[PDB]
Amino acid sequence: PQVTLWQRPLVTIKIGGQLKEALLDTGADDTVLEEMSLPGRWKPKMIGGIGGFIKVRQYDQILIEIAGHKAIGTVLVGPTPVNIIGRNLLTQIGATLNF
Amino acid sequence: PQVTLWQRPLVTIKIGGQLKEALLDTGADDTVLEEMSLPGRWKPKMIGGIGGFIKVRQYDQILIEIAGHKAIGTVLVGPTPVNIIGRNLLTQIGATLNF
Ligand SMILES: COc1ccc(S(=O)(=O)N(CC(C)C)C[C@@H](O)[C@H](Cc2ccc(OC)c(Cl)c2)NC(=O)O[C@H]2CO[C@H]3OCC[C@H]32)cc1
Repeated sequence: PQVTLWQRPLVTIKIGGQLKEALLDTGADDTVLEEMSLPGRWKPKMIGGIGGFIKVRQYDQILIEIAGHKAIGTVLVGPTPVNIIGRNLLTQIGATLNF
Repeated sequence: PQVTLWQRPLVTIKIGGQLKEALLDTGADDTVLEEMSLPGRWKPKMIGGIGGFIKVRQYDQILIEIAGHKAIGTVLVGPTPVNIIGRNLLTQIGATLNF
């Protein structure tokens, strides 16, 4: 779709068999989701945002369906204010900004 | 134009005659700029992201040119690593996210 920005660009995602809501976030390099259980092995990682840094669990090669589009890639899990879909997966679903 | 998300979607902006680089950010409600001295009244604000909150100065009705597209509205100024163009101004330049 063509997503306008008068409201937050929130979409439904499916991950680990669960439906969740996430923010399409062009300002994020990486995808970060709120605390949840995910199948594979994970590695401790750090990521930083506007307020500083947090500890996350890094899961590699995870399937996520984003508004009906499949991506398979790295998902970080930790204390984020909201689920955010970053460029690592936005690129997989062919997303661009235009104006 | 069509901005790719292979890299950070940075574009040139102009505010108060100053030329800067900023992120076109669908995940930001508001526009946040790196610390700079602006004249005029402002209002204290706190905004939150992945590391917690930071204190910013809120300036209203500020003119900002984004990749040659003029916009006017609220700008937040504080200790951010990067200049962030949020939805309050992205909507004014007719930006959409497409996939
Ligand atoms: C009320 O107005 C606002 C409120 C919050 C923000 S936010 O910057 O925290 N953020 C919100 C989001 C986390 C829910 C916008 C987001 O795009 C942010 C911008 C940024 C903030 C700080 C930055 O430098 C550390 C950068 Cl490069 C982008 N990106 C972000 O936190 O991304 C994380 C996940 O991927 C990595 O890549 C960039 C940072 C890491 C902006 C405006």
